[PDB]
Amino acid sequence: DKDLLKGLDQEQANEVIAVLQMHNIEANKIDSGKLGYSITVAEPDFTAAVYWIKTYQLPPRPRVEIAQMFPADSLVSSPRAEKARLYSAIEQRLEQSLQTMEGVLSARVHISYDIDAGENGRPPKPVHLSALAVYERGSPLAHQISDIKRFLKNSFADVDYDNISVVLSERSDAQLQAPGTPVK
Amino acid sequence: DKDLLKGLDQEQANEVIAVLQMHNIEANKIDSGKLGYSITVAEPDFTAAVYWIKTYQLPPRPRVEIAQMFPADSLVSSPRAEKARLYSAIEQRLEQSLQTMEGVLSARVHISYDIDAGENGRPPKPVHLSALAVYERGSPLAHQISDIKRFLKNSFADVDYDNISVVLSERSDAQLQAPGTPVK
Amino acid sequence: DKDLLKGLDQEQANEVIAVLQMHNIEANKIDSGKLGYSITVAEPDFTAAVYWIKTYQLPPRPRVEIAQMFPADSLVSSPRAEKARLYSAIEQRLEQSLQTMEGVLSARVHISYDIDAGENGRPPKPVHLSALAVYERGSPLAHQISDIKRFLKNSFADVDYDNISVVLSERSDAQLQAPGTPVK
Amino acid sequence: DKDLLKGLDQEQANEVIAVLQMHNIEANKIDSGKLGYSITVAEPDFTAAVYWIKTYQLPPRPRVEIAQMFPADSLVSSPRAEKARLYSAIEQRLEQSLQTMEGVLSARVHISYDIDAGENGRPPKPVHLSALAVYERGSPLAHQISDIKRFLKNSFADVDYDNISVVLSERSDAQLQAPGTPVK
Amino acid sequence: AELDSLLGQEKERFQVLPGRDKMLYVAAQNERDTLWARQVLARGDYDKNARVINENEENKRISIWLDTYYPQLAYYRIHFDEPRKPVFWLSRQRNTMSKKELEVLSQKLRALMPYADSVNITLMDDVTAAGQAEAGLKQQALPYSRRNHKGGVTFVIQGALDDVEILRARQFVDSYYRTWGGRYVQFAIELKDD
Amino acid sequence: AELDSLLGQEKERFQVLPGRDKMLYVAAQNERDTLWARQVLARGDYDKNARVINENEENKRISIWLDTYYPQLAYYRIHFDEPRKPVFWLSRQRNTMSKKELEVLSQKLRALMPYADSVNITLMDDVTAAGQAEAGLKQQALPYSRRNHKGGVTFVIQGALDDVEILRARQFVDSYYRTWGGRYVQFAIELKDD
Amino acid sequence: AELDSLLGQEKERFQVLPGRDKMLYVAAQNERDTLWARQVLARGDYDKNARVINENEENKRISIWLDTYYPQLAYYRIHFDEPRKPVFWLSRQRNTMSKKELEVLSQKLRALMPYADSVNITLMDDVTAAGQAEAGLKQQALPYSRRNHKGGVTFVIQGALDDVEILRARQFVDSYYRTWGGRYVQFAIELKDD
Amino acid sequence: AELDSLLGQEKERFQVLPGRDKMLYVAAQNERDTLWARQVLARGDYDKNARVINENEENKRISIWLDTYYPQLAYYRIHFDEPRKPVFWLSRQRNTMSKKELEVLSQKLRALMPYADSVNITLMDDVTAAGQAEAGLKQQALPYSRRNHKGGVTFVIQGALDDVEILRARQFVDSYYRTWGGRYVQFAIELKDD
Repeated sequence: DKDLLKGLDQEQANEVIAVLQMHNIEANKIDSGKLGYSITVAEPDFTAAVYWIKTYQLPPRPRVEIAQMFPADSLVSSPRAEKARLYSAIEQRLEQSLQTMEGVLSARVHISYDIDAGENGRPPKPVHLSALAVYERGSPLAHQISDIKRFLKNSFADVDYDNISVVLSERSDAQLQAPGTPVK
Repeated sequence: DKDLLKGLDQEQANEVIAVLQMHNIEANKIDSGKLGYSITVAEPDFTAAVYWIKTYQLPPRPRVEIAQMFPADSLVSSPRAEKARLYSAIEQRLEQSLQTMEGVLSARVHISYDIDAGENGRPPKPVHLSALAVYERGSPLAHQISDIKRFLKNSFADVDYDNISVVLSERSDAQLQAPGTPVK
Repeated sequence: DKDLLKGLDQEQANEVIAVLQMHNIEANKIDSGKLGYSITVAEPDFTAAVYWIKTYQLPPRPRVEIAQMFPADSLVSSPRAEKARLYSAIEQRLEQSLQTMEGVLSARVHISYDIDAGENGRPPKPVHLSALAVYERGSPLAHQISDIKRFLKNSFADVDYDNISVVLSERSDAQLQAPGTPVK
Repeated sequence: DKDLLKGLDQEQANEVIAVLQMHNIEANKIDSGKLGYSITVAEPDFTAAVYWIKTYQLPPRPRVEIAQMFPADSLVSSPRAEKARLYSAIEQRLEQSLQTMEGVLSARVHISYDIDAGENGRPPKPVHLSALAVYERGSPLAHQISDIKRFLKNSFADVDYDNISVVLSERSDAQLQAPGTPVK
Repeated sequence: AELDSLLGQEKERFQVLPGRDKMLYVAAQNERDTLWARQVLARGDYDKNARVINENEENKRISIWLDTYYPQLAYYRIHFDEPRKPVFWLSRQRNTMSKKELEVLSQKLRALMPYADSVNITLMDDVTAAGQAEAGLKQQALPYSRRNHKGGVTFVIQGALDDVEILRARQFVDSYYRTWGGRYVQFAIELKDD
Repeated sequence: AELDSLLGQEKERFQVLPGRDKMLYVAAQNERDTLWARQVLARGDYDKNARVINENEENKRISIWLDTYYPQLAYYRIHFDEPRKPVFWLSRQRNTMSKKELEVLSQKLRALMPYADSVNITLMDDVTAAGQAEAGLKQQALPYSRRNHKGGVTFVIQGALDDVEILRARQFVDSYYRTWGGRYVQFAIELKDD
Repeated sequence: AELDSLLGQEKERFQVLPGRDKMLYVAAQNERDTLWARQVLARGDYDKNARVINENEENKRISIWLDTYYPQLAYYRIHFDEPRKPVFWLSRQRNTMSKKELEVLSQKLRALMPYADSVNITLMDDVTAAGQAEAGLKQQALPYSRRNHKGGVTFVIQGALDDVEILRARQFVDSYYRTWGGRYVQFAIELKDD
Repeated sequence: AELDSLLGQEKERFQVLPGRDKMLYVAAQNERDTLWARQVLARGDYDKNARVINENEENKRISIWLDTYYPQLAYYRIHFDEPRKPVFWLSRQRNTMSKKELEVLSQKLRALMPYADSVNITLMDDVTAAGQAEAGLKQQALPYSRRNHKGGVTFVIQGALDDVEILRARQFVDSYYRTWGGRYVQFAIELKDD
């Protein structure tokens, strides 16, 4: 009966719990209304629980996206800011697309930025793309990677097969069993 | 029954405790509401506890990110500030991505900055990247390092395999056992 | 029963105590609420206690960081101030990174500054880096130093292996035993 | 029962006492609240006590730092003032670093200043550094001096081994014994 | 508190073994299960000596002892598979030990493994180890350069690599390692600019 | 307050030894466990002489005494493994001590180790130490330059290094050191610009 | 107030000695323990003469007296190790004292050390001292220039130095000093620009 | 008010001596202890003549008297060490006093020292004094230029100096002075621009 975390939002609470269960630790999610969620554990596990909170940098931080630092609420704007805002949206939109492909469970996308080509009287640089993906276990990753790469190639003004990188894998053995209580 | 630390936030409190347990010291986390958390220890351990607080620079400082010093609340902005803000976000976003790779428990990313190339009538410099990573114990680090490096290579306008450095390792033996009480 | 120090903050109080214990002096930490902490010692030790307060420049001063002298609260700014602010943040961020490396207990980082290259119509100078580190006792320092140096090399626009200096060592024998009371 | 000093702050009071004890004089520290501290001595010692107050310029003055004369509270600033402020911070930060090296009890750092190179259409001058250090008695000073010098060499834009001077020594025999009372 | 009931619902993930040293062992096939079982022992209770077994950790433990007492012994990897009778791959060509000496060796290994009833030492041909390494490597259409040297062989893979061939390369290497181990064949993947 | 119960839940992390000097020793395999046990002795209590043992610390303690009383003795490292009978590696080629002298030497070592029942001094061939150092080094495809000199050998590794080969280099060096020690073979990794 | 109970919890950090001068001595192995014990004597109490012993401080105390009464005596360092019978290293080649004279010398040293029961004066060969100094120095791959002169030898290390070789250099020097002392071999590290 | 109890807790810092002139003397080894004792005499009380002794102050006091009554006497320094029988170093080569004259000299010195029971005048060889001065100086790798002249020798050290060699130079000089004194060998450190 120890207090581990307090004031968690919904996402954070569920993520932390997932980790604890994975490492054989039961956890309680307590709804304190406006005060958020609290996570408590059995005293026998408490030491281990703390160790894992440290190990996995828990609770999770909010996801960082470029547009979050160049808001439309500003009274004025600049070419620099506007171009950045657009690219941010594009990365998000590409992620939304890849996650609908057959066998894909999760995917992340990055695009290179251009902050001062024209500014310096220079022509724009070639666009670089990179992506991460997680597939359903047992899927033929070695071939699927070519769909991603082809799709992305014609998804942007000027890229090529040498400037697109894809790193991927598949999910682990699903934790379908409860950790269990302490012996006492 | 000695007072060690007071007014700690949630993160700090849990981090300090983790260290004390690692060195065989039991610790109490006391919730004083609006006044924060307090950490107390058994008098027999108190001397050692103090020693370790010193040794590990505890309690922990808040994490430093570049954008924290160039806020959007300013009435005016400059190319210098805006470019810095963008890079800060990018580092954060890259860290968020690496931590989703299979076997990665924690990762940190740095990118070089450019504060006055165009300012001085000069062309921009090549981008340098560096990163730290912690893997699940038993993982084949000597090969995994190549995924990180490849991923980062096409994640930015102009980098190369000689200007990307990756230093990494794996977690230690998990502290799954309680320290125990003093003999008396 | 002598008064040694008064009005100490939490950090200072714990640091001073650590030193006194190291030199075989028991010390009391008294919480006077809003008035801070007070440190008292046994009259038999008082003379020695005073000597050590002098010797170690106690109580400790607050840590000095460059950004503390060029605050964002100013109504106006200058290239000089802004560039300084950025570098300050970068040093802090590098320190945060080195302290997460395996075996590192503490680390400090310095970066050279550039206050008037462009100002004088001159090109920027090469960047110099230096760092201090404390390792877990028994660690192979002679090899570990190369990770630090490699990491830092690609962590900044333009440095090299001749302009990066690392000085390091390891912790002392932990003070795990209480000083003891006076004989009377 | 003679009054020696009155209205002392905490630091001053403890420093003066340390000296008196070193010269075999007992001293009382009296807390008069808002009025500060007072130091009194036995009439038999009073003559000697006065002599030593003179000899050691007591009570101590507050420490002088360059930034104290160019405050951020000014409505306007100048390149001259700003550059001075920065250097002041840097010296402080270097002192904070040297005092964490193994065996160092105390250290002071000076850096040369540049108040009008660019002002006169001239290029900047080479940077000169000097430092003082106190080590734990019995330490191998003749070798330790090379760490200081190497560390400082790459801690600043442009210095060299001929323009860095280090003068150092070690602490005296600790005064661990009380002076004793007068015979009567 | 029977250990079988203390361990997870899918009891078939663990093989409980009864060591002759009165220690009840838990053989796990994966580090996630290794940790699972260790947490059970620390969280719950069982009044009896107990210890979790991990194929790689045991392979390492043995190799440490083995190097000290039998330095210069040329060997590959211990295949635990059936706990009771693990198989010890020994270099057929590099070792010149007599049958009697090999008997003694297996006896020492039995001492190192409280659960194992006997040890099946068998001699492997170094040539076939190398042959498989290279054959699979070139089957995957990977570029490489072989480095034969006294006591071993290294396969160097340099240059810029396509994400597809990178994936293929790692898959192959991991499997080779899992089977033969990295004491004779060493792979060296080096992603570099051209 | 039986010491076994005073030490952590996983009692198998420590080997308690009963020294002939009436001191109960705690053998630890890692500095984290060394500290653990030391904290137990300072925190709790046990009415009897006690002292925590650390393989590297003991190796060093002995080497200090040994250098004073047996200066110029050429040796490698003490392998504690089985506390009772630690193994002392001695340079076969550089030492010319007689059998009787070696008897005496082992007796002095027994005096230095209150728990050990006997000391197994054995002579190692300097050539095989060097051979292994270089063989593994070149197996890893690392660049180096050997420095043979009277009394030892140094392996110099200079130039700019790829992060991958840096990792490999350290792993190798640490293992070599752990086994043979750094009294004959010295490695010199120097990361420099080209 | 038995002194053993007055000193710290880990009583094995100190060796209490009973001097023939009725002074109870506290042998400490480190200046932190030296200070610890001194604070005990000043803080607490013990109705009897007492004095804390420090290996380096005693080595120095003796060398002062020794220079006055035996000027020009060529010697190295006193190894206290076992308090009762400290070892005095004497230059075999530079001293021409007779056996009887050496007897007298040891007797004077016994007078200087109230606790020691006897002094083991032994003669060391200057060549082996120098040989070890240089051998280790070059083993570490350090640059240097030897300076042989009547009565001693100096090892000059100049030029700009890599942080790695700086660390190595100091480690070596400290160890050499600890063993032999700095009366014959003098090291001279000079970090300079090239 | 026994003087031993009037002086500090660590009574072993002072040597109380009973002079034949009815003055109780306090021998101190350091000016901090000299002052300590003087403050005791002024602060507290003791109904009896008393006077604090300081090795350097006494050496000077004697040299003043000695120059007046024995002008041109060539000597080095008085070594007080054991209060009772201080040693007087006298230039063997420059003095031509007869044995009887030396007897008288020692008697006058006894008169100057109320506590000392006798004075051990001994003759030292000027050559060995100079030899040691130069030998140590060059051992430290210091630059210098020797100045032999009738009645003495001066060692000139000029030019810009490295902070390291500055430290070394002073350490050496202070020690030489402490032993032999500055009446024959004079050092001249002059930090100058080149």
